[PDB]
Amino acid sequence: KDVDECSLKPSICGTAVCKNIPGDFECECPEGYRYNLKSKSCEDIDECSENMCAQLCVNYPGGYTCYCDGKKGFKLAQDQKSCEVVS
Ligand SMILES: [Ca+2]
Ligand SMILES: [Ca+2]
Repeated sequence: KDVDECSLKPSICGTAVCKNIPGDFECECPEGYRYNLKSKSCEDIDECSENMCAQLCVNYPGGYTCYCDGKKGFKLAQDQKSCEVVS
């Protein structure tokens, strides 16, 4: 390893069973679920909190989703990551 694994961010995976890297990580938590040592509980991750979605990030338990219909006010393409407008 290198440095800062499950303590790189305010709350990664409560250093439970996570495999962190210079700029990423893994965990025993479902999917890429995030864990907390404060609560010592397992909870879905914030895949969008990082930098994956566009304007809107409906991050569901496990697999996030990136729509938009916000500032511009449109819709979410068929990619489920990028957003596009529609009339
Ligand atoms: Ca690291
Ligand atoms: Ca999630």
